Amino acid sequence: AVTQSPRNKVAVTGGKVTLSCDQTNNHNNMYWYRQDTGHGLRLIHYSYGAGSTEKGDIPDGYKASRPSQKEFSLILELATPSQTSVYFCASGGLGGDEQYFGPGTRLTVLEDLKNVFPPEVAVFEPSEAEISHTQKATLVCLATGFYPDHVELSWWVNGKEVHSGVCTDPQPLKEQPALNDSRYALSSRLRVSATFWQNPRNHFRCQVQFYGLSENDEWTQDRAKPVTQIVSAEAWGRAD
Amino acid sequence: EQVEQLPSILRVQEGSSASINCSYEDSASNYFPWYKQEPGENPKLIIDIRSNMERKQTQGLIVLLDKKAKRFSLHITDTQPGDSAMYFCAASRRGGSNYKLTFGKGTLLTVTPNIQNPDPAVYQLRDSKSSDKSVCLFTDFDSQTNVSQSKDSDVYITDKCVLDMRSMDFKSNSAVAWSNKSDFACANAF
Repeated sequence: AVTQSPRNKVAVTGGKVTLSCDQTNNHNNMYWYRQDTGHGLRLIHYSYGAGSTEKGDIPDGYKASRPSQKEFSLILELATPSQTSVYFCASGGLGGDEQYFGPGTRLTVLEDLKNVFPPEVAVFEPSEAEISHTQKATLVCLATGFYPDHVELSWWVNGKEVHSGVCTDPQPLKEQPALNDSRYALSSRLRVSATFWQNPRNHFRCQVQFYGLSENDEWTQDRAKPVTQIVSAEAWGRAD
Repeated sequence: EQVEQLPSILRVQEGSSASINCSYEDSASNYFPWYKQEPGENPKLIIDIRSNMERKQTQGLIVLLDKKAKRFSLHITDTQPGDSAMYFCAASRRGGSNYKLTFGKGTLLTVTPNIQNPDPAVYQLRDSKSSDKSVCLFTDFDSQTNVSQSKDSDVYITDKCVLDMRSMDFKSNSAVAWSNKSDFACANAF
């Protein structure tokens, strides 16, 4: 396997960040990539064996360390906003050919933590008009006011995650599009049969995993520290 | 080595085929893998071809290599939501040396529902908790319908949603609009 730590991190400009990759494949070769919309996967640094590393295509701002076969670290000595990205480590064997990727680290580097906000979440109940016309019922979930822009939304029916009938916006939208600083919203739909919605013993929950500050982060404001957290909203089926 | 991958964005209706085309510069390249990256996950090798081979096929996927023109491609027959992902092609030399793996910039493939008997319609839904906080829902339109987008800093209109790639049933298109003025009717909204 290939594992990475941390999986999610929000950092401030000027701080030091270290990303760790550990492999149990006994593979000679390891790689650090970043992934950004429109730019694909770009190689930062790589290593063809313990005690060596070499510069990739975009090494600037990053150092790498390969102390052993199993470990490959990426070091940001002075984190800057353009280092906001998804980073992947990968391993491969001498003579090739598959590269085996880790699960990814999402890093956001901010100027300051004052604009970090968890989402508010609301669930909207199906329309009587939809039900009578289609025999189907769509619930809407709206997550609003969050920053930074990454959440994971999931639907839960009677305590189990569902996928059928689920449709989610591909990307969050900016609530104030004219600003660099804007907070974000995201919507998702769950569609079920009218009869399932009309049963009052069915429980529906929109869950939003938000990624924010950690527990060893300093916080000096008169509002709740916007930690990594789940925010949910829920609705019960309605008999009429 | 420079690898060109097109299209960058590929929207295809379930049941139709999808094709990604790539080209490379270095005639020494002899190894051409394809990686799939599911939403929120990591790239994973799904299929490859080498310069000794022209065509391979498995599980409804076809990979072609035209070594003379330095072109190669992936074809997914009978697309389904499970195919929605980022795809990357690559070119390498390979075999007791290592050679660079050079990736294309990626293709974001989104598979859309096949709506046989569309019945486009707009609905108003109320918050489960509060008042008349409200949203408008546009639904039951076919996947070739485009959704207009706002025009005013007080009305929010989402793009159309993308199916959960594990969805097996109840696949429909929708978009949502909401305001906070209201002062705003749903008949107008889209």
